Amino acid sequence: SKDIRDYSGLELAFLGDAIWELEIRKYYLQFGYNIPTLNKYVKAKVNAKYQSLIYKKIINDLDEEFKVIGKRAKNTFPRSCTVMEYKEATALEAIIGAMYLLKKEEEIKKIINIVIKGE
Amino acid sequence: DFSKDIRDYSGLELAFLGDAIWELEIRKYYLQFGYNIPTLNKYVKAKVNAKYQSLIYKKIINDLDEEFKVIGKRAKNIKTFPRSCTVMEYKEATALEAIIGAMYLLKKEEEIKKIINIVIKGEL
Ligand SMILES: [Mg+2]
Ligand SMILES: [Mg+2]
Repeated sequence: SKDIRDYSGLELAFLGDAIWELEIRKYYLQFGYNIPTLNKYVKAKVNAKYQSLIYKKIINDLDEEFKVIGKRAKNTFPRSCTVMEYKEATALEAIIGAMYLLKKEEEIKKIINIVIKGE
Repeated sequence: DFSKDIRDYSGLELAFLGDAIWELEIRKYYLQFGYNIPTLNKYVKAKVNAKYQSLIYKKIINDLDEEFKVIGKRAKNIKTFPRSCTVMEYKEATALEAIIGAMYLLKKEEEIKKIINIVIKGEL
């Protein structure tokens, strides 16, 4: 059940996407925003275009193992973003998914905190 | 820090959080078999829809602590005719995601695992 042992890029991203959504939802679900606004704020941080900047914002610092995960992760034209952004976005979800599995659930809080200190 | 589940939390807010919590757990369990995306997604959607969560709710509701039974109930009682299910099922689907959402906020993540265990136990 090791990291890259049985988990592929997409499989890691699949898990990371769900993790990311949960965190973004937990954070905005505390300001008493109404359903319509609550969705707008979350949707602005759950999209790939934004997910990309979060990556380019931490990739150069994350642990080696995670740097490799993201790397291969950047390998059907995207609807609302650059092919380059959709890949990094996957790289981000793939990395998150990995940290979670490795119980390294602290490098995540450090990535989430960077998302909150911006909006 | 947040507030109490009743301090200022609507059943719709919990169900919102609960929904994300439910997906995560479901993808986790299925992401360990080695299925391919199409297949993986197929198994996930199967236990992530309103009809299924509804079976869950109706199978646990009577055994949940008082505090949860309340949340579940107020959450049930939409002016939005559901598509794949009925009004009652959709409501119980929200009530279920409301309870799951609540347990989490109350650090009762161990109570969530017990419900998730009845999701895959009835799957094998
Ligand atoms: Mg995603
Ligand atoms: Mg749902």
